[PDB]
Amino acid sequence: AIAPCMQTTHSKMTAGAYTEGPPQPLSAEEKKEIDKRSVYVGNVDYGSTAQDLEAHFSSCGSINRITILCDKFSGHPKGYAYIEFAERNSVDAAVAMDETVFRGRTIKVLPKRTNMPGISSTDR
Amino acid sequence: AIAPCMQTTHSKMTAGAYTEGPPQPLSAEEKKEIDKRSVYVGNVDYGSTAQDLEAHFSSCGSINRITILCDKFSGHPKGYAYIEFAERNSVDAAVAMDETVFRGRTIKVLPKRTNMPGISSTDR
Repeated sequence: AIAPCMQTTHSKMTAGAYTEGPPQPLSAEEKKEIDKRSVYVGNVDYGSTAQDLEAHFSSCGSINRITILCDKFSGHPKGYAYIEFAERNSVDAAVAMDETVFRGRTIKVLPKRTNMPGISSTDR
Repeated sequence: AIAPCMQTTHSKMTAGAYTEGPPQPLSAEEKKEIDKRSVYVGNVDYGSTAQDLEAHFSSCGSINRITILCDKFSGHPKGYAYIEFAERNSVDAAVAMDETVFRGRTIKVLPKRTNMPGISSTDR
């Protein structure tokens, strides 16, 4: 049984642009692959920020990126998070928890929009 | 050259104003006003979380929404956050901290803005 007791904190990577902004260096296809293996995690409690939130999903695979949005438009900050995994295995394993119950509330997890809003084909 | 279709349109942002995920996106202008009051907080490390992060910005105004994205595909888990305030006063006060040091590292804060490509749901 391995348990992280402090340490392991190392985020000293800024790239150094001083104008980083919203993006990260990914090609259009890096972006497609990540959303294909991304999930939407909604109605998450404000208590489950990135560290706690990843832990639950990390059991289903390896996380590549995560985006968490909290709206106080509702007075109470609600959380929605998009978890983007490294593998397709992980997304499929995560979506299986779609209607699981977490912290007393039922959360919802489904892929970050892989649906057909009409015709969709990479090559036509 | 073979041109089956003459395509000339404008590049509209997808994340933020379009994809709110499964929920239906709130008003277009609610979205505009929030961007106009939004800041980009980058280089925030994985050690900070939403509560801690809000506290620093809450000192400079009232937060309406926040979006935090952490990338770990680079191996190192990094953080970027978009803080959306309720007042324009707050965004201006927050951007004044563009050069500052938080948790021992220099972060970068400047205004954030998304836009919509068009939102419609076809019934039948």
